[PDB]
This record gives sequence, C-alpha cells and structure tokens, in this order.
Amino acid sequence: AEQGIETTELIWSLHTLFGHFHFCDASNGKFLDLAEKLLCQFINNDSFLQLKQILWCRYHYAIASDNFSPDLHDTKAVEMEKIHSLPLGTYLIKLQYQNKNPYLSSSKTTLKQIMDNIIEKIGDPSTLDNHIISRNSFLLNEYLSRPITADLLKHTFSGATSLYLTSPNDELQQGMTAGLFYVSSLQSLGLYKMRKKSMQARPSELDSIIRMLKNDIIYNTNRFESWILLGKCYSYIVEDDLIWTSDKITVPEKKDVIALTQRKAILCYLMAISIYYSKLDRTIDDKKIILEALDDLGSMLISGYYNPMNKLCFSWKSSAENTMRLSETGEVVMEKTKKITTISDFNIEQSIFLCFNRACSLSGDIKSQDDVFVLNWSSFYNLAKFFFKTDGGNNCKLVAKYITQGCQIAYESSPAKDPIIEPHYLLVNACYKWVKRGVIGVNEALTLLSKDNQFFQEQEEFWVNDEGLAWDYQEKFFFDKIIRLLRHLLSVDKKKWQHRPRYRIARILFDDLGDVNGALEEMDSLISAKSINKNLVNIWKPDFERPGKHFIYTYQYLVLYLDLLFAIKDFNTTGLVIKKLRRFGSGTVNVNELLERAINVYTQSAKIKLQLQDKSYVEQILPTLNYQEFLKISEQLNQVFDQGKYPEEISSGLKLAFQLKKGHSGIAFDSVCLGIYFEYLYFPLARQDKKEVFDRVRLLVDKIT
Amino acid sequence: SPKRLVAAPTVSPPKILQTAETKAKEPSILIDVPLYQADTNDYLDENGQVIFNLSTLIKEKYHPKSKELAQLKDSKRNLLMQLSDNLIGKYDVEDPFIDDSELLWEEQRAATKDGFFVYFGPLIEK
Amino acid sequence: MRLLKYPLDIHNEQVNALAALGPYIILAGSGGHVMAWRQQQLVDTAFDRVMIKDLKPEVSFQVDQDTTGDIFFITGDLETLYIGSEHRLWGYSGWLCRDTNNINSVEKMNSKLLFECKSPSTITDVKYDINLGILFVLLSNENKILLFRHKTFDKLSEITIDKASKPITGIIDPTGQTFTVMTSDRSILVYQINKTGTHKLINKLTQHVQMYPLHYRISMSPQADILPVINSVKGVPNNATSCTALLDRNNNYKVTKTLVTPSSNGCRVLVYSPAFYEKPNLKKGTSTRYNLIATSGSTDGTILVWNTKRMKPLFNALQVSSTAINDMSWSQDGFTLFAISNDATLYTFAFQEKDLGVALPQTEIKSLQEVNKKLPKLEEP
Repeated sequence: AEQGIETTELIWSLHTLFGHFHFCDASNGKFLDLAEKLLCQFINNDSFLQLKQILWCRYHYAIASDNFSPDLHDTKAVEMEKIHSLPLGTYLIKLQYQNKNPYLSSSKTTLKQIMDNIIEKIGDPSTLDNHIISRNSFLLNEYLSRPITADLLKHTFSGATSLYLTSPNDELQQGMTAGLFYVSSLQSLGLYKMRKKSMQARPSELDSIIRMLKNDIIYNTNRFESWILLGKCYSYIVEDDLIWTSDKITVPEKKDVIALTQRKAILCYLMAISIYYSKLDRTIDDKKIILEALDDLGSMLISGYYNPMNKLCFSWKSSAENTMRLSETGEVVMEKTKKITTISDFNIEQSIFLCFNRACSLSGDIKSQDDVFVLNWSSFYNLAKFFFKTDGGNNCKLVAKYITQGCQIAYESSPAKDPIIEPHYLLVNACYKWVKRGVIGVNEALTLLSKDNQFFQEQEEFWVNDEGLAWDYQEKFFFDKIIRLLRHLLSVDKKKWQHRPRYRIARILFDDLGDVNGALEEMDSLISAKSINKNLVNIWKPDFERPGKHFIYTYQYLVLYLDLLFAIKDFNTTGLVIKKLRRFGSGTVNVNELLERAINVYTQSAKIKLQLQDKSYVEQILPTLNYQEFLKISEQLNQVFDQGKYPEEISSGLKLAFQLKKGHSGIAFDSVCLGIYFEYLYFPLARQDKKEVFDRVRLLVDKIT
Repeated sequence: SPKRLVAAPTVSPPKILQTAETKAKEPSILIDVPLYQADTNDYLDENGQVIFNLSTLIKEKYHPKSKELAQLKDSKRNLLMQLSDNLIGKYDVEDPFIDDSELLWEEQRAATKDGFFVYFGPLIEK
Repeated sequence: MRLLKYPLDIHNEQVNALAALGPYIILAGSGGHVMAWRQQQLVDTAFDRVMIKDLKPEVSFQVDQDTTGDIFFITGDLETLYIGSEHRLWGYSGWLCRDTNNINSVEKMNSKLLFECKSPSTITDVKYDINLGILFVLLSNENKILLFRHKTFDKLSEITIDKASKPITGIIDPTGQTFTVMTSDRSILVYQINKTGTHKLINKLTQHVQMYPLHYRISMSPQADILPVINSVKGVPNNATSCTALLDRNNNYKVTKTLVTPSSNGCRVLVYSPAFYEKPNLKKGTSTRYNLIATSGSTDGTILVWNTKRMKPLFNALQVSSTAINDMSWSQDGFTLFAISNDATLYTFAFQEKDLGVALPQTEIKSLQEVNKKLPKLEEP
C-alpha cells in the first residue's frame, strides 16, 4: 500500500526530472519499461495518471485527460506488445469501471483510441489451434441455424436453454473474463448510435463488432450482456433493412436473410434470458438489463410476426436443400426442400404477451426495489400494437388503465422539442376505427379523452359523450375534434411527421365527410401538379430531407390522390401529376408502376368525364378512310384549326395525349388522342364536305403550342 | 427384375410398461417395443420398420383428455391475461404453449417415407 | 425387445464415455463421478426380473481428477482400467478382483497418472488393442500418435502426422493387424503395426470423410473385412444428406453398400455387434448370415440398428433424448445394447434370439477372419 504510494511519488519525481532536461530516452526506455511493469500492479488513479504519462512518453499513446500535461522527455515512439497490452487493458477496465456496470456507465472515449490500439495489437483470435474454440464456434453457428420451437421458448423462460459451452482456459481467458471485446463493442455501438442519430452510421461497420461479440461469446464467459448486444446489432441491421430498403422487402430472397437475422437476434435474446434464468443469485442490475432485453425480444417478435414479414422467420428450410426421396420403384429422387413453419402463431402471441407480462412483473419488482425507477410507455404501446386490428377494443374496461398510463407517460415525459404523439395518435386511430365499426362503448372511450386532455388541451365538452344527436353527426363532430388535434400536431415542431397527419386529414374529408373539394384543397398544397418548377409532391426536400418516408408513403398518398381525382374525374391535374412524376424519379421507388397507375387513372378520368368509343378509331375508321380524302380533310382542318374555336379541355387533352404518346410506348395513348382528334376535329369537317394521322395530330399540336 | 417393395407387416405398437419417479425431474420409463411380426412372432422380413416418437407417446399415455383446440387456446391466453392482473409427465397448465398442431406437422413430416432407407450401390440419380 | 430408460443420479455432470468390461458396464461422468454396474442386473431389470428402485451401481466413486481437463476416454481390461481426461491419463491396475470377479476398492486400485499433456496440445482419441497389448494415443497440436505397452505404459513407438492432418478418431483391427485413423483434412490413414509397435502406412485415402470437432465411436466389422465410413465425401452427390460408406478390406476399399441417412446432422456413434447373426430361411433351406450395427446421429436422440442383409433398418428409435448420444455399446454376446447421452440418462436395449436371429460362434468369425487378405510382414530395422 505505502510501497505503491512511495513508488508512485518517486516515479513521478523521476519522470518530472527527465522531462525537465529531456533525457529519459537513455538506456533504451527500459526505465519506462520497468515503471510500466511496476505500475501494472498498482491500482490507483494516481498510478493511472502516471501510466497515462508513461504511455504518452513511450509508445506516444496520447491519453486525453482534462487535467493532464505531457512530460516530454524527448522519447521516440515504440510499439507495444500484446503481452503488455492485455494487463494494461485489464487495468484500464478495472480502473475505469471498478464496481460500476460499464453498460450503465457513461462512455468515456478517452480510453477509446488506446482500446483500439490494444485490439489491433491483439487482432482477431487465431482459429485452428483450439478444438474448444472451433467446436464452440461450430456450436454457435449450429445454434443460430436452429429453427424456432415453442418448447425452446418454454426452456428459455424456465432457463433450461443452454449451449453447454466450455471455457478454453487459455492465456486470453482472463481478458474475456474482463470482457474486453464486450467493452470495445460497447464503445463501438455507442459511437454507432451517435452516428445513427447523425444518420452517418453504416451497416458495414457492424460486422467487425459482431465478430468481436462472437469471439467474446465463444470463450464461455457466461455473459448474457454479450448476447444482448449481438441481438441488438442484428436488431439494428434489421431496422436498417426494413426501413431504408423496400427492395429487400419486395424480393423474397433478401427477405430470407432478413428472417435469418431476425432468427439470430431472437436466438441471442433467448439464450440471454435463459442464461440469466440459469443464474441463481440474480441481482437488481441483472433484472434491469434483462428487462430491457425482454423489451428488445418482444419488439423483435412484433417485427417478425407481423406484416410485411408474416412469420417468415418461423418458416424453416433444411440446410441440405435437396431431399433424396425414395420412389416406390426403389429409385431415389432429388426433391427441393420447402419452408416449414416451426411454431403455431397462437404460441407466438402467447410468447409475446408472456414476455410483456414478465416485463411488467419485473418492472413492478424493480420499482419495489428501486422506487425512483421511471417506467416506460412502451409496454402499453406494444399492447396497443397487439390490439391493432386484432381485438377491436372488446376489453374496454381493460382498454382503459393501460392506454391511460401510456398517454400519461407520453405527455408527462414529453420534451419541449417534440411531444410523444404516438400513443395519442394510435388512441385517435383506434377510437376512429372502433367508433366507425361500432365495436366499443363510446362513453368511457370519450371519457378517457378527458384524461388525455393533458395532451389535447381542448374543452371538456369535446370529451363528453354527447349522444343527443344522430350517430353520424356525433361521428362528424368527433372528426372535427380529431382535425383540431391534427392542427395541434401541425403546431408542434413535427421533425418528420407532417405527411401522415395530412393523410388522416384526407381520410377524414373524403371517406367520411364527403367533402372531396376540401380534401383536394388540402392535398394540392401537398401535391403541386399545376406548378412547373416545383416537384410533384412537396414534402420539403429541396436538398436536405432524408429518404424513407417518400419511398413508400408518397406513393401511397399519390394512390389516394388518384382516388380523390377519380372521384371528381379531373384529368388536367392528373396529366400535370404525370408530367411532374416524370421528373420525380428520385422522390420515390417503383416510379414505373406508379406512372402506369397514374396513366390508367388519367385515361379513365378522360374517358368518363368527356366520354369516348375506343374500339372504333383504329380498327374501323382507319381502314375505311380514303387516303386523298383524309389528306384533304386533314389539311383543310389544319388550315382551319383555331384554339378559340374549340374548348380548352379538348385541345389540352389532345396535346397531353400526344405528349404522353411521345413519352411512353405509344399504345396507351393512341386511343385517347385518336378519339379526341376523330371526334372533335376530323369528322365535323368531313360531314360539312397510324403515322399519317399522328403526324396531322403533331401539326395540330404545333398549332396549339 | 428387382425385388418389389413388399408392404411392412403389421407390427404391434410399442406400449409404455412402467414409469417410476426418480429423484431427477425426468422419471425412469420402461417401454416394450415389439420388433417382430405381430401375427407369426417371426423375425421381420426385409421390408419392415418401426417408427415412433417419445414425447408424443408421453402426452398420449398421460393425457388422452385433449379438449377443443380453439377453446384451449382461449382458456390459456385468458389465463395468461388473468395472471397479469417442471411437471414432467403431467400436463403443465402454467405452460401456455400448445404443441399439438406442431406435433401434427412433425407427424406429417415424419410420415414422409422419402429420405429414410438403404440404397445398395452409389447414389446415381436417374 | 425391451427398452429401459434410466436417468442417472449424477448432479451437474455429463456422462461422456461408457465401457462394458466383462459382466460390468462402467460409466463416466464429466466431473469425475464414475459408476460401474453389472450388465446382468440391468438385463433382469429390463425384463422386469429386478425392480427399478432396487437397481444400484456396483462401485460408484470419484476419480482424483484436477480441473485441468475433462474425462472423455476410458479403456483397459479386467486387470487394468485406463481412464483418460482431455489432458491427463490414469491407469487403474488391479481394479477388478480376479478371484471374485468383483471390483476392488479404489485403494486396492493401483492408481497412477500415466501421461499428462498441456494446452494447446489436446488429446483427440485413445485406443487399445487387446491382441497387440498396445495402447494408442491420438494427439492434436502437434499431430502425433503415441504407442504404449499394456500394464507398463512403455512408449513403444511414435507416429508423427502432418499439421493440416489433425487426427479425429482411430479404428482398431479386431485381428490386431491394422489401425485406421480419420483426420481433419478428410484423409484416412491405415497403418500396418505389429506387437512390437513397428508401424507402416499402408493406405492413404483423402477427401473421403467429413469430420467435425466432436468425439466419435466407430467399430470395424467383427470379421475384420468391412470398413464403415460415415459422413462420406467421395461418391456422394453434393448438398444431399449424409451417408455411410462400407469399404472392403480385401477389395481395395471399393464401396459395397451405402446407408442413406436422413437430412439431419451425421452419425456420431457406430457400433457393430460382436456376434455374427444368422436367420435360417426354413422355406428355402437357406441361412442368411448378417451383422447388426447400431448407429446414432450427433444432434438428436435418434438411433437406428441396421441389418446387413436388409434393404431397411430394423427399426427407428426417434427423439429418445433431447440431447446428443455420447456413447453406445453392445454386450459381449450382442444381445444387449447400451447407450448413454448428455442428459445423464441410460438406455438399455434387451434382445432375444427371435429379435436378432441365431448368433454364430466366435470360432466361425475367427475362421472368417482367416479368409481375409494377409499382409506382408513388417521389416524390423
């Protein structure tokens, strides 16, 4: 004790003396070597401070402490061995965190660079030297390759799920006993999350961290937190693939790898929970971490179970893709393996509810053991996502006092920048759907809005179930109140959630109120067809707004906008939508299919509002026209044609149909353009008296333009 | 001509004889599995095989009283919701999961005779 | 057939290796708890002549083993019991009393640590030939083979292998004339070794086998003629299920008959019955001679026994255990099959003559061994 203190003072004095005349580099830095060797055994922060100075003097490892200065005694940089790096990093862990959980500790990036240096000097664990490491990795790959059975979930909840790993008991066993890759992966994930908040994080960065977690796990460290982190890495991968890549969703083959990653994250979480359940003396902090792990696993199960996934992670194919099938003749048939679902869906729903029930139970246990613990709305949000299109609010007395708590936590923990709209948003959506379908008692449903008037800040007459009217009028006034709350949602900062409020505005105004004009006026500010220099859909993306919303949601809004325009049969705005959509390729995915659908709606609106007879212009009129008569009538028409002598709808429809015929593959706009031409320009002049007709149409369009 | 696939003779089913509760959670189980022709008590011909599963026979020997599947699903999930507000050999009501649909799936997959046989010679596909 | 399932009473250990020495079947847990049982007691228990609650081990004790390695290797004879961990080895001479045919006490056992190895050198396989009286050591990192004399532990010879050829398992000649080793790099090596330990690599067969980092149990044919090669690589169509190749000793290891395994993971334990079985077809006046081989996969509790003269397995015992099978063993007559697993649960298979057919005498099997091709004698240097 006193020996280490006196040694620290002596070492500091000598280091100061050497920096005073810049001469520690004599005798090859073996003084620094000896001092490092002795300070490896001295566990105090002053020894740590002198060790920071030693690392900056020797290998030039700059350790950024705010109260620290370089004692430069003119020493050249050396390279540290792995043999020196291991107890040094162990000392760094034990001095940085001591008895505090590094997961719960704030991430100090002071040690982070030197951590990366120690990792680089260590490198990867070399395989092909331990049967234990090879066998444990093989078992790990097997366990990830295992399908999903409900009995496995039962054994996870009872803690009977184990892989029965063996610790390699090597030199680096103590380093993973320190959880070196765990701390390094924790730093990597914290910096990854910070880059994800700045949206500069990339999925290729995670593979090294995942491999580090594998290398830590195969040491049989009995650390379920590593499983939690590996499942979290797979979870963040799955989040990136599902949100930022719709093409992986549409392609079933990439969806297979997505389901594989879902299965891997689920297996990591189940192993983590069963390892925790295998622990006997489980402390409170273990409950705190495993509660979060329960939340992650329940969220992953919600993600994997529902649309657009729909239980693909529970459908299993064998690794041997071809089945040697015995025929009844005694001959062998190679047969392709099919995906077989390995668990019934009711068991999956049970597992989800059991995870959330045990999460609520452990939340009550922790709040009994730590009453300053702050609860989460996410349990009620996930139960509402269970209630999404499944229950219909049959348990209305139990619908109350869980959405109540969800909205209460959402508003009471609402920050000043942007409140937690989503429980109240989903409450509004569920109230709309179940009032419209009549599945609920409206009285307590509107009475809970008096509680949620904390978030609403409107009058109590809005939440009084005033049933002294016709039910449609009560619903419409409820829609007025929802529109008022939507204006309240426009009033907030709305970092990325303007568009779905406008969608709900359109859903109120069209589906329910019948005011197609008001919905069109609302969506014309969102979709500017009649402009020229703007885009098609104005979701405020000049050069700044991130993708992800306008990939699919803008397509869906344009689908509903096509429905709105087809309700009133306006073709001019539809053609302007198509013209803006030709330059809006980067604003959405599947521009070709949306362009085809917009062409379909434009042609249907033009045929319905103006009227046509298509099967006549091509097969019947064109073979029966004399060539000289057609030339004479078309030339007299081209000499005769004035835009003031025809309606602007007819001439603009002809111009738009010919322009879209020049833009697209001909056939889709032969019918409309030939119909407009032969019905309004050719035959009325003929009664008074394809390439050729479309050239005359081109001449008349050049007369229009 | 190659010798045809004669049908498997009707072997009498294996029956659980004695189950004694050990100090472990899994009791010791004695089962007689007949491996002969049940009609002649001869050695089986070349085309006989006995195929069976353990835990399916466990649930069948101990719990023949399987109720309606949808009713049992609703009862178990409502039991879980009411609880919100290993018995090896006995049927664990505290276990929420029902395996019988998946047991049927496994029975169908094992009911395939495809990949389980003996081929004399190299595996050359026709 | 009678099957008796018995969960053992060892707490928090896995029963990795078993040995049936004479009338005694000996069991080995992971942490050193060793229980030895009379096979006849379990035979009567399986036929319900002995009650289940009265069944107790003959001698059950703990080996003085340190934490450095775990036990996966037990061999020896009625005089000496050679027990090996994954880094250490103990031989127990005088373990069984000769006069009473009863197990001596552990104090009466002359316990001796015969060899110990250190990390990263790992023992892969332990074999002993009764005919040669030589104990065979298979080692990884480095890949070397050590030969040791029975009851003296004298290092008779050393065979050093390639670094990329890490040995996995070895196969004992029943006649004591050869030894066949399966390696990590899909290579199979046969060695002509005599009583004096002079060895000669006679055949090298590469890209023939598929190995994984596990412990395997493979037996040769009792007539010393048919070589089973499970998880075959050569000749198998790609992306199919696993298969077992049967190679003739006298016919230069051509593939004779093929076993079509299911799509799951490959077999881990293979055991020929020591008896040669005969079914006399009374209608044709013919007698069909055949062996019975017990096979079990490496993942699930599924075990199949195979008739050499049939186009089907005899029966299929599927999902007997939730864990993997660690070791299986026939009785000396082959009318009882033992099998152990990771979940400390015993499965004993009691057979009758109508279950198996008429077993031929061992003189017949020795005469069948005499028809096999004779090797040139080893030149002593």
